[PDB]
Amino acid sequence: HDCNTKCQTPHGAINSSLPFQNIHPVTIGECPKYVRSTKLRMATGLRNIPS
Amino acid sequence: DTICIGYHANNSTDTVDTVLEKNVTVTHSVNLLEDSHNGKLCKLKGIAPLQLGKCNIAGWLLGNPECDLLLTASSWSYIVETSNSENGTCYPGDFIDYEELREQLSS
Amino acid sequence: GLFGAIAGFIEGGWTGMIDGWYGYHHQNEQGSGYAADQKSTQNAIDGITNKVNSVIEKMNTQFTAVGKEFNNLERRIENLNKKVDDGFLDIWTYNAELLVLLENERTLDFHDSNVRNLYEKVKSQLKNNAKEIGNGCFEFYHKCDDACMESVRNGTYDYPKYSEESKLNREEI
Amino acid sequence: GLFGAIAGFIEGGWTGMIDGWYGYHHQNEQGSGYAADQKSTQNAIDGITNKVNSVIEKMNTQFTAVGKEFNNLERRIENLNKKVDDGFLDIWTYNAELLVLLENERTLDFHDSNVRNLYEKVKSQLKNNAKEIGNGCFEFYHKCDDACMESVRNGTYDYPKYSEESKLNREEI
Amino acid sequence: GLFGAIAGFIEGGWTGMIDGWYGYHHQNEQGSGYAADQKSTQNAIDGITNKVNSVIEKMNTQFTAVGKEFNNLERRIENLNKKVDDGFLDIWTYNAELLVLLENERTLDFHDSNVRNLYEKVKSQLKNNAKEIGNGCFEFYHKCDDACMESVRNGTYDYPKYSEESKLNREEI
Ligand SMILES: *[C@@H]1O[C@H](CO)[C@@H](O[C@@H]2O[C@H](CO)[C@@H](O)[C@H](O)[C@H]2NC(C)=O)[C@H](O)[C@H]1NC(C)=O
Ligand SMILES: *[C@@H]1O[C@H](CO)[C@@H](O[C@@H]2O[C@H](CO)[C@@H](O)[C@H](O)[C@H]2NC(C)=O)[C@H](O)[C@H]1NC(C)=O
Ligand SMILES: *[C@@H]1O[C@H](CO)[C@@H](O)[C@H](O)[C@H]1NC(C)=O
Repeated sequence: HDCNTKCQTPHGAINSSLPFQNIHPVTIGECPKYVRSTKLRMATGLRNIPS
Repeated sequence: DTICIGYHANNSTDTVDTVLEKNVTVTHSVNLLEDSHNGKLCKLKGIAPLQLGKCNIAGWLLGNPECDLLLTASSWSYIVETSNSENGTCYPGDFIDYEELREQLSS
Repeated sequence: GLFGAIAGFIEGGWTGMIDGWYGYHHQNEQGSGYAADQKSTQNAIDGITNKVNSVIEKMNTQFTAVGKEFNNLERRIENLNKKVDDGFLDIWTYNAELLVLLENERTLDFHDSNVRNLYEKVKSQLKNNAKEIGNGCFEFYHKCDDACMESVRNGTYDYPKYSEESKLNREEI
Repeated sequence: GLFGAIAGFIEGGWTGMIDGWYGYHHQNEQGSGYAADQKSTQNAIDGITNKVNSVIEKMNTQFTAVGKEFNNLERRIENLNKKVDDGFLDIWTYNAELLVLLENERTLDFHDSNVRNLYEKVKSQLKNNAKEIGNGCFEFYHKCDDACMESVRNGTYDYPKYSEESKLNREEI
Repeated sequence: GLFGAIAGFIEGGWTGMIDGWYGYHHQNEQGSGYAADQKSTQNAIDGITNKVNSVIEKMNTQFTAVGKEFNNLERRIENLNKKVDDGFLDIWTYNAELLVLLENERTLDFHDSNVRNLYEKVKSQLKNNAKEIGNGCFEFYHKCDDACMESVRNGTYDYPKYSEESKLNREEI
């Protein structure tokens, strides 16, 4: 498409500044590091105890 | 008469994992893993990729008669081949050092 | 709670408090409410901010990496190349996931710990002038008011200024 | 002991106790004995179980990897291949060993910490009704019995129900 | 301070004390001074020594690694080789830096923690015979002297031997 990115993959373009991505090992541009993960969520807050 | 010390809490449904326990719900959290995309092949620094379509590198460079649409291409951000890139060497033969050549083309 | 405060001697969260991560509850005759602690909260904010940024800096962003082609007499080196690709992919996947597991435990600990610090910093201010009434609560041996409530959260509560009053109160038990 | 309990203010282990990792000792006139704490022990059990499994999941099991042959004009690429083999082997050896070092410290900490939590959770129940007699021991200001011993380990000991008795006892000091 | 002692309830360092990392301050009428704690300090010394050595052992020293040459029809394999060189270099750079970040936090924690242990180990010795006068200080309910100061740092202070004296002193408040 007539479309702009800093990071392209065979599946399509990524527009993100996260450190990791699980879309594709093949990358062109500045991309996040491919990894096999399905979930990478880092706690910042504390345990949410509503009751 | 009283005072108490306590900690925040909210309607979040973010879960994380920890050494000691799975699926812990937390008040705040960042996601490190990017998993969405465009769906599309885009320009990089404003330059379009070269779409070889039904040709492959051989067809393009040699000028396979099926690749006339490419005759005009002269600059690109990256080269795309497709599952249908079969028009290359129309007269049968080896293309010696074809992979080196492709690696050369890469820069 | 490795530090026994969160999910511990202080059982619950305060969906009421929305100022910040750590805070006090108070009920003076004048009324009730919540007031989050600046100093601690801003610290935790700052630190955890640094933690996320520090982890992310350690990740150089990935630059162009496209695969390599090989012809059918190059199976060994095509396999060498896959071994490298797979080898690095295992390592980064392991690093990413393992880090996040381990560091999530540390973060939660941190929060638990800050809370305990807060409590104990108050406790060392009050002593006699109030009693440990459970779940992170003090009960004043003397009467105190909203402006006085601000002396506590101030870290400047004047223990002498009410020690007299509290003495003859406590001694009636 | 980073948390000062184990190998600390509570000097020793109880080869007597065999119910679990954490437990109380009691001697009421009726007799002596050991009773391990369910809630804590089962927690520690559960957690440490999760910890071992989580670490092991991060290890994908190794699949067929047989070495490659090379002829005598292929020394560079045979050396490239050894470099990769040795390079990954260093990394996995370092990861394995380093993890186990670091995580062993965390685990022991965990246990120390659980124990301190236990002690302090009791201490916040008893207060006046007993005194800190050293090495994780309380001494009752009032007389108490086996069924009463179960109120402690219950986390439900009724502080008021003996506060009267203990008061006039303590006040004889 | 994750353990609330350092940069916490004990605000400052003692450029006076130069014996060791942890120590007491005392002022008996006979005079003032500093005396560092052997047992703790030597422990911390020993441990942190082990920590540095353990980390460094995990690093096998690097042996001869000189780069490889390639001719102009070998661009793929020259690129494979650079990928390996760069790949391992990223991993070691990440490991080195990340470890040092994380372990620096643990080390500082350790020191904070040792200090808290010390304080509390004293506190459990004194109780009534002295009061919590803030910032890691006790105030004796009885008079005590230099040789007596050595009973404290001894971990053998005789609580009964001054309990009498301190009782009638404290009770004048
Ligand atoms: C990625 O896409 C998002 C929008 O989907 C863009 O985010 C924007 O950030 C810019 C610049 O800081 C803002 O001016 C926009 O208003 C943001 N958009 C929205 C909807 O809030 C971002 O610009 C995109 N980047 C690229 C390279 O495509
Ligand atoms: C994570 O925690 C959430 C919320 O406590 C759980 O959500 C449940 O998921 C189950 C099983 O798929 C659903 O059928 C329930 O209706 C959900 N319950 C609630 C209270 O939201 C979930 O079980 C947890 N996820 C995992 C993978 O354990
Ligand atoms: C969470 O909080 C926001 C406001 O902070 C609210 O508008 C939103 O609907 C809430 N979600 C739930 C599930 O309560």
